[PDB]
Amino acid sequence: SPCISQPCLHNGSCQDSIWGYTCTCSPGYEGSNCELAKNECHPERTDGCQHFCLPGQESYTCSCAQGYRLGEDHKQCVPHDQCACGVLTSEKRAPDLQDLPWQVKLTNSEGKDFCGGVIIRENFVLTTAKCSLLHRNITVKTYFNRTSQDPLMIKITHVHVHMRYDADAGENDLSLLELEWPIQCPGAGLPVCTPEKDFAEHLLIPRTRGLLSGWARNGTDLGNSLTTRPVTLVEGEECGQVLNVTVTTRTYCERSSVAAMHWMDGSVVTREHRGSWFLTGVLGSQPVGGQAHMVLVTKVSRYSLWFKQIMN
Amino acid sequence: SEEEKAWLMASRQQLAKETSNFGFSLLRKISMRHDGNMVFSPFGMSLAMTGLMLGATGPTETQIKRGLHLQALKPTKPGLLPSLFKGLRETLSRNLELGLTQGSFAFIHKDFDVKETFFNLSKRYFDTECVPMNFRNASQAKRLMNHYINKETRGKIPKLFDEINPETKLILVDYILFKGKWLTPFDPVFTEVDTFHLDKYKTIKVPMMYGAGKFASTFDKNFRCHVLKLPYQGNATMLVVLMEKMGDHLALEDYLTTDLVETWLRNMKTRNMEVFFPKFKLDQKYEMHELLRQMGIRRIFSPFADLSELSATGRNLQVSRVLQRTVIEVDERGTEAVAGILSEITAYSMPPVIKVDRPFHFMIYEETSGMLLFLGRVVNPTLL
Ligand SMILES: *[C@@H]1O[C@H](CO)[C@@H](O)[C@H](O)[C@H]1NC(C)=O
Ligand SMILES: *[C@@H]1O[C@H](CO)[C@@H](O)[C@H](O)[C@H]1NC(C)=O
Ligand SMILES: *[C@@H]1O[C@H](CO)[C@@H](O)[C@H](O)[C@H]1NC(C)=O
Ligand SMILES: *[C@@H]1O[C@H](CO)[C@@H](O)[C@H](O)[C@H]1NC(C)=O
Ligand SMILES: *[C@@H]1O[C@H](CO)[C@@H](O)[C@H](O)[C@H]1NC(C)=O
Ligand SMILES: *[C@@H]1O[C@H](CO)[C@@H](O)[C@H](O)[C@H]1NC(C)=O
Repeated sequence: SPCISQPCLHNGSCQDSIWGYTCTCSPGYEGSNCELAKNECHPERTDGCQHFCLPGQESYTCSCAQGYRLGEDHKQCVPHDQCACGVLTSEKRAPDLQDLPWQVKLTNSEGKDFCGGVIIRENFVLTTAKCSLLHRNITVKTYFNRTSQDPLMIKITHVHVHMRYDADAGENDLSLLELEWPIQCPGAGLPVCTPEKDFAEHLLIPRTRGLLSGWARNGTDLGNSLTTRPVTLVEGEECGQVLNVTVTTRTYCERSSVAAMHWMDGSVVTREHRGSWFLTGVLGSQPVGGQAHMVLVTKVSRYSLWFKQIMN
Repeated sequence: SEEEKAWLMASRQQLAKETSNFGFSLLRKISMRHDGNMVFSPFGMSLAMTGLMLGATGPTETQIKRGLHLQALKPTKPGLLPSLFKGLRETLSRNLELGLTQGSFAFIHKDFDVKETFFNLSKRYFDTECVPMNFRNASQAKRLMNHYINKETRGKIPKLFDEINPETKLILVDYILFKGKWLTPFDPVFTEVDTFHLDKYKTIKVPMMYGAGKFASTFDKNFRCHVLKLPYQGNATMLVVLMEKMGDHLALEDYLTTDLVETWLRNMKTRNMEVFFPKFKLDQKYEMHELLRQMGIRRIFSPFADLSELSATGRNLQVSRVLQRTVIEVDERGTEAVAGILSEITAYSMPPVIKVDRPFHFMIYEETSGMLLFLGRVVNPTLL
């Protein structure tokens, strides 16, 4: 022991400590094993960027999410707006308690709740296209930090339905909802983070669990009981047969073994990374082979441009 | 009639604009099925389908016309095809400067009537020798076809087919191969193995051609991408679309319209610049009918299709398969036997640079007609 594994590749200077080892990789490298490079981006890099990374020529570069700025660190993401998808210091497991700021319900001409949605920005709410289209007087309703008696009501000025949406093909089932007034954050609520494609598909979805926040329908206990649930990626291959469905390149699958019909469509999956939550999926009309434990989500990481174009 | 010709001239352009929009719809349906390298011919695809739209009637024929984004053309009967079938001629005929192996086949069942009408009239337009086959002796049928093609293609396409259902009414193939002569070939002294980011987290090493001098380009500040014109010989051109460093190329596909392409074709500005471009070679076959179904063209691939005009014999005649094989290669010399020579006179050491080291889209159109020959996407220069 211990420098026997030769664990230091790429000219790694093995400093044999007494209980573990250490390395001093050949110039232009890093890591406890030297498997990294200041050249590219590796998912394993712990001391890397807090949010988004860009493989550079010499070293890599760090970008930040909506509402953040980089500290003098050039790697850190100091939140300052303030509207930046940070879940208050609050742990929630078996007791979901409906206390996440970005979740939202949709009502029509009467108190009827028919769909869910997510705050994407102070004045925009994301949801499925199918839902956005079955009523012409949609209103946004949030209970975050509010007496259950009266919720927060906001009228929907205009609904931007994705331009490549085909209901038949069930593809691009997504809409953006323009709020009459901005959400008074962080009090009234708070937008969730929207991730860059590569980041979201290389270190988020494959490498960590997410939780599926929504509501079951059509039923409840005469109230708004937001029920969450851990989920993991299902390899599209298997997912194919298991649901008797063809997985396009803008959808993926999740599973939990809790046999709950997350009927509410605006239900969404999210994953957190270094203390920030990222919208990873939006729950289409997952069907019909249920098999309720496995779910079919719309890959939000793909519609990054569509957001910027519409919301600016 | 001289009446017809007067029309065909104004309809040249409208037809080109429309099958480019048809081409971008196709590209999108394909992009739904995978993220890898992609390449196909919008033009060869419309040309082929249009031939069928001839032998079709009513609901069938009508649906094809709409599906090809050109129900707006309101002509007399077959004139619609001569546009496409004769555009095919002008390209393979007097134009040797480019490519351009191209052709199609209609391997039909050995019992269809095929009157002396749409058989000679269609041969006058399509010029695609139909070939009655023994889809019963499936094993024999495969060999024959692969051979027929292995011939008219000159070994370029070896064995196109793998299987064949015993009950195959009609199969339709279309191939197109291309590699041209650069207007300004790249200096092989300068091509070096360089870094190519297959994506932000994975990268590889690929041969990177280098070229300097005058190029026409433009940067769309809205979607934030570079557009670069690489001129071939024979008035064919290649548009290279390269998103800024952060943004993803897959997003841009949703926004590709003929209007966009031409709006930044006009904002083109020719100037001195350096360009790094990766060698590659895409070869792909698509079962187009499966895709053209998802796009709305369904009836002509289904039992109740009306090919009555083609072959009145009524059992269950219908296009069974449509498949396009297309190949395109890009080194620094092309079809020329020697490559190019770089001489530096601009003169400066600070001209704009443009490295194609991320995935990108490329289009290949004939500057003359504006017709889209090749719609493609290169995510991994190493395979294909
Ligand atoms: C570093 O690795 C190379 C691999 O070729 C090896 O030849 C060399 O001996 C190593 N250098 C040192 C200082 O051990
Ligand atoms: C629709 O929404 C408005 C508020 O914008 C509300 O006053 C009205 O009661 C609703 N009903 C209908 C049917 O429009
Ligand atoms: C509302 O939000 C404020 C600020 O977070 C908090 O102090 C208060 O307790 C919350 N309660 C209600 C019912 O609004
Ligand atoms: C779809 O699922 C059903 C389940 O009974 C199966 O019969 C059918 O073959 C499937 N279609 C496929 C796999 O394309
Ligand atoms: C198929 O039919 C042809 C008819 O010429 C015959 O020569 C050939 O042997 C047959 N193939 C097989 C596998 O028997
Ligand atoms: C054709 O292509 C050549 C390429 O040198 C170009 O100079 C010319 O303007 C184009 N025009 C016509 C009508 O051929």
